[PDB]
This record gives sequence, C-alpha cells and structure tokens, in this order.
Amino acid sequence: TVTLKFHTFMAPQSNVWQNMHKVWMDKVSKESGGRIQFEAYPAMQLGGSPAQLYDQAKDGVVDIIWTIPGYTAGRFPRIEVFELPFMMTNAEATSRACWEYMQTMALDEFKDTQVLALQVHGPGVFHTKDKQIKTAADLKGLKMRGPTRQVTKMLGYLGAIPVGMPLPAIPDALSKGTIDGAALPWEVVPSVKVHELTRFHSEFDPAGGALYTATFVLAMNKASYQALPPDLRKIIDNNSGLQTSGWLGRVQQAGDAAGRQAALAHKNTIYAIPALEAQEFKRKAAVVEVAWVEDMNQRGFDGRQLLTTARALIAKHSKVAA
Repeated sequence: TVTLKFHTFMAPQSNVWQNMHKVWMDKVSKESGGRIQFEAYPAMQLGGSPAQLYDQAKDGVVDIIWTIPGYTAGRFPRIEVFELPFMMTNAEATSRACWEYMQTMALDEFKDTQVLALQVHGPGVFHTKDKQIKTAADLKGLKMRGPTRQVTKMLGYLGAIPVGMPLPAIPDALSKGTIDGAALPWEVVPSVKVHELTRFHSEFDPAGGALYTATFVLAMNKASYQALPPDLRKIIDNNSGLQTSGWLGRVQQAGDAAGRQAALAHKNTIYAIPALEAQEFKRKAAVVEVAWVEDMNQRGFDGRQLLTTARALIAKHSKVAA
C-alpha cells in the first residue's frame, strides 16, 4: 500500500476538482484494488502560492501536483507554443498534441519530474465588470488579467493593461478594483464566482478559432514514482500519457456549457465575437508568435521547428478527436 499526496490550487467545488482530479485519483485507486491511496489537498491547503506547486512535487513536499507551467515566469518556455494566439482547435485534440510535442520535441523541459499528463482548457473568454468587448478597441486601457506571460503579451498587443496572476487571486483583485476584467475559459468561472463579480462576457464564435488556451501539467515526484512497486507503477503509467492528456482536456472543455449557463442565469450579457471580427484580433495579435519564435531561438532552441511541429500535431490529433 502507498499513500500519495496530491496538491493543487482549485477549489473543491470546481469542475476540475470534481470531474478531473477526483475522477483520476479514484480510477487509479480502483484499478489498484485500493493499494494506491491519496491524501488530496485542494485550494492550496498545504501552503504556498500556485506558482510553487511544481517545485513542491519536484522537492517531494508532495507527490503529485496539477498546475499551469506559466504561473512560473519563463521557467517552461517551449510548452508556451500552445498558448499563442489562435492555436487550438478543441481541448481534447490540442491536449493530445501537447503531450506528443513535449515527449518528442522538449523532453528536457520537465525532466526534473515524472510528467503524467499535459493538457489545455477550452477557448478563452473575456469577463469584464463594465465594458462590453465587441471589438479589440474596446479593450484599450482596460486592466485585464491573464494567467501566463504569453496571454498577457497578447492582451498588451490588443491595447489592454495586462496583469498576470493565478486563478485564486482573481476575486480579491476584481473586488478591490486592481483589474477591470479577466481572461478565463467558461468552465472555471463559477468556481471563483466570477459570474457574480462581472457583468459582460465575450466569447469567440468557433468559426473564428480560439483566441487562447493555457497549458496544464500533472506532474509527479520522480523519487516517489521510481519507489513504487512495479505493479503499481504500471497502474500509474496506464493513467498517464496521450490518452489521459486528451481525456483531461475533453472534460475541462465539457464544463464550459455549465459556466456559460451560470452566467446566463445570473442575468449577464454574453456576446459572441463573429469570425470576421475575430480576424481583427488575429491581425493585432499576429506578432506574438513571431516574438515567441525569436525568443526560442535566443534560448538555443529551434523556434521555427517548434511552431511548425505544434501546428502539425494539432492538425493530426484533430483528425482523431474531431
């Protein structure tokens, strides 16, 4: 028997905790006949900032974490390709692409942990207190939250004043007024009561693509993983990799419907930006991927190859998960 400590920043009443984290741990426990048990901690209950989750797993403070790599500035530069403007098709396909990309192109980026899964969320949405966002000019001078440097870089090119912060910080920032709005997918909105703190929501019609998504890593302490009995390690392996990555993304995007409905029930205004206007967003944001390629080249990586591969892998896995 082995008890693994799991830590993350999600609230327990969230779509992620209830339908991804608890489900994954329970499947692992059940498939092991109860030999693998978890002491699970949501809502950063074991202390620290969300940016510190990855190092807690690496350092063996806990055994497994689920975090956004970009919560730790410039630590994980190559996975950021999936956060560039208008990259994602759907989360399941793009999550599968993320897994294969890191495994084949950038295996050393996470080599200090045992990566169990990699995934993205559904299409990003704008949530604002006062201003409806119909065109990019409506963002001018608004203080807008993003989760990672590539999303805040895009927001800056759209004319917003970008503010980086992790998910749990968003309510206190909305309430004290250090931000006017936030970029989030629909699925997470009710877990932070953002439909109660904002009045206007602008999504992108699917015909125009997805403005952005963020990447997530499910990472395990390497010592803890190597210390498992081979039979229990196999159970962990069976619940790691490509299929698990796609499944996590699929479930995260499947919660978007419920978030939109919570907004609608609260009598908020939802607008869908049509594909034609989406083209003005892509025009304004087009330099972000050019700058990322240049940053990768300066880091000694093959930035053009990484972006070329990422688009191809998204295309390929979208044939599987359409």
